[PDB]
Amino acid sequence: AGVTGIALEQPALIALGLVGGLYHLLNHSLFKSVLFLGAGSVWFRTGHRDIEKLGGIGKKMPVISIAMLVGLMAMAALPPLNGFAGEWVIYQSFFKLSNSGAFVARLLGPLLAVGLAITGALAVMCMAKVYGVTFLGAPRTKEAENATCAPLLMSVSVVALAICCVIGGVAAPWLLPMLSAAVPLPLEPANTTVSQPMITLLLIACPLLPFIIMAICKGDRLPSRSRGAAWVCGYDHEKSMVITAHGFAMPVKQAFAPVLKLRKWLNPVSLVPGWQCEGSALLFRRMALVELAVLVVIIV
Amino acid sequence: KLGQHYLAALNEAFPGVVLDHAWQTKDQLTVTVKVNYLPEVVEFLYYKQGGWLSVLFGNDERKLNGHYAVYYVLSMEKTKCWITVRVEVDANKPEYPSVTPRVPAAVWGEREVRDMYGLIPVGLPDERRLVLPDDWPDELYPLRKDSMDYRQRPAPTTDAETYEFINELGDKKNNVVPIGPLHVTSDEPGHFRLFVDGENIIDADYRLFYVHRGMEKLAETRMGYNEVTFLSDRVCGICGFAHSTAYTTSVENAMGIQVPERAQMIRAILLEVERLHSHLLNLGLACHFTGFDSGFMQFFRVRETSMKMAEILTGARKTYGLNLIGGIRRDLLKDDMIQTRQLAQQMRREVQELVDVLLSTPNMEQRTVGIGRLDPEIARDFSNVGPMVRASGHARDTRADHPFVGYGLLPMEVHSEQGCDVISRLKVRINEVYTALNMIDYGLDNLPGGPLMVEGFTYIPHRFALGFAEAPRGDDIHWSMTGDNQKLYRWRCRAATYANWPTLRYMLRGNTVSDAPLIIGSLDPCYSCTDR
Ligand code: FCO
Ligand code: NI
Repeated sequence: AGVTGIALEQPALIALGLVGGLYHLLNHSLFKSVLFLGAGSVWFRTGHRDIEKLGGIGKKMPVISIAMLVGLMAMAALPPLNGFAGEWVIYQSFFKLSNSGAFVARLLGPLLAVGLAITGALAVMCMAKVYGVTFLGAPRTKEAENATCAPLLMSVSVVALAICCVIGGVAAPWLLPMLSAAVPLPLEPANTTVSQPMITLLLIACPLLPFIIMAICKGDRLPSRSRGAAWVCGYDHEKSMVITAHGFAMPVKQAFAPVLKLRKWLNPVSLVPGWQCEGSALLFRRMALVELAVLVVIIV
Repeated sequence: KLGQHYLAALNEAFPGVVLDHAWQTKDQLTVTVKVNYLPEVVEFLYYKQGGWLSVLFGNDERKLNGHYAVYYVLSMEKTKCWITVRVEVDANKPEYPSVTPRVPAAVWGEREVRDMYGLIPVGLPDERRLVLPDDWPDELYPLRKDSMDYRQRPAPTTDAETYEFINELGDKKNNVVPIGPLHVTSDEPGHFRLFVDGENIIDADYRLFYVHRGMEKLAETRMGYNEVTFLSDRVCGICGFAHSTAYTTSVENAMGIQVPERAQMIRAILLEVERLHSHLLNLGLACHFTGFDSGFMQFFRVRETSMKMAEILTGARKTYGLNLIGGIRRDLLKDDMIQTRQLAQQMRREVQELVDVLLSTPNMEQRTVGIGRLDPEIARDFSNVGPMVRASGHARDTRADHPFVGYGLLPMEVHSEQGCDVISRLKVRINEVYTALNMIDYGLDNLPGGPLMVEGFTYIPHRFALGFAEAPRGDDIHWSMTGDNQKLYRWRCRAATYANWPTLRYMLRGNTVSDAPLIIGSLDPCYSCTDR
């Protein structure tokens, strides 16, 4: 969007595209570090990387579970976190594209918005699946409940990264003009601002009202109990009956089948002659030692 | 005498195997064959002679002849008669050769005899427990006459279910979708395991007999002859008159009992009136999964006026009590009979308009075709009998082959379709509503008259026969042996859907999750009739 703006000589398009792109770059690096380090902590305490055989981690390590909840809600672009602001500026740049005078830009304007809505909804689904089959429900391996809490500095690093993610989320209106010092010109959303602090205040204070109402409308309410198993229509519950990532991602395989079959088609792996060699994997790492040793020394 | 030709064919195919043969009635025949030569005889009469394996069951005759008795009832339908194949299983080593590797319809009767009597069919592949619950102690065989008292209750071994479900086409990655035993709109306990990959059903196993009361043992211990007619009515609320007529005709065929003329065909009137009640309930449930609900409540309305003639011909709702061994209890009078005639006609008025729903044909063309297809090849092997086998192409009907309550004086029409879909089985039941309404139109205007009851007769001991009725879901075959003037030695009942159940694996295969309750209800199961 920024390159199209500098092609069309539209400074608002350049400003919106560049800061949206670079803000989303910084925010993505933050919450991706959150996600990778937390998944590594889960592997560190358990030993498994397959989410089919990784359930019930939210009760074993709750600090890590909260940190991955923040990271998943930050990556799937949800307000007021840091993955939503950059997508908002990118959508503003898309709307500036949709009003510029060009047939190649007006045709491409709303289509990018439609497909970015596709991508956001698919990301929301993917992180719903990831949090559901990993940090929620009963564990599906004996190796899972044996996992104790995360270490000290691992938890410190992941919580500090999540704190930075939340800070970059709510303080977007104070950090976006800081990035306006690099791409240097006025930011011109189309007559609209979004304000992450009021969404932040309106997402902690609004759920207090049903809490107050249930605190008022309760009479002889017994304390809430979490004792039994899930209701599976009279028969007892088994490990083969829970729905996991295999069964949760079936209608996307149902509706988006042509793209997933296009994955198999455009795969020119058999056309390379020396790809199936015995020692091709070791040969590549053998010349890798040669190449790094000869290119470092010529710089020094 | 009916059945001479089949006996001659069995004698020429097997020279010295028929140890004894006798006739129960003119159309009823039994043969005693050798134990080690049993599977060849029943397979011959099944495949070569075109016989259908109706019911097979054990017996406890250790104080009559010192041997167990396993019967094999076959229905000759190529004139048409009943052939029962009887074997004498040894007492201290109960083992007889199995039929399931040869006839697939012998898969649950030979699983029931493993549980009720403890007899061991050698070579049976499906050895899992069928009727007894999972907490039942092993060697207590209930239907053995000396294993336990009817009133004894063993301690449950386990609280959790220990049943094993097989996955023929799936693997260890497939998920399961329960549909029982406590499911809404099922209204009756029965577990199902849809081994699904997405919404598609790869395989389907099920656990049944959650409603196994154990009334086979109670009918021979605490209960007499006229009182089992109350037991047959309280099996299920919709086949009540089917079980009672099937049991009554088993005891009247066991003796002579020349029943009076109108007491036969009034049972034929009430047998068809009940299938107005049961088919229009299934057609209402057919619209509650196809989609429309204003097609269901309206089938509930035409079901109510079917319940209105059942209110006036008897005076009861659901479980009744109108048949005795000699004849019928309560008797119909003139205006009731003139009246039922045009309320039969106005239903044919109403039924025609409501059937204009499939003429509408939107969810009745995409949801109900290609869904739950029952192979006529498979239906012939497993001997299904209801609208399942009539949709699949076989004109199997008891009222045409074996007229039992004077159906020969009534206009009989057998309707068989060619497609095997859900919509094909609805078309069987739609044409059966008009057919039953023709009998009510032609039955109640030409009653022969005479008496109603024949009582005072003495029950000859150790006399048995087969009783049969055309239930709305197929036939129920009742085999009862008289014990004395008061009690029964043995009463065996097979439900209409008992033969129908072992083919649900081959319907639910290849279909979806969403229409799976429609496939189950397409054949209109009566769990309480089959669970006994
Ligand atoms: N129809 C019916 Fe009831 C069952 N199954 C009987 O017979
Ligand atoms: Ni029934």
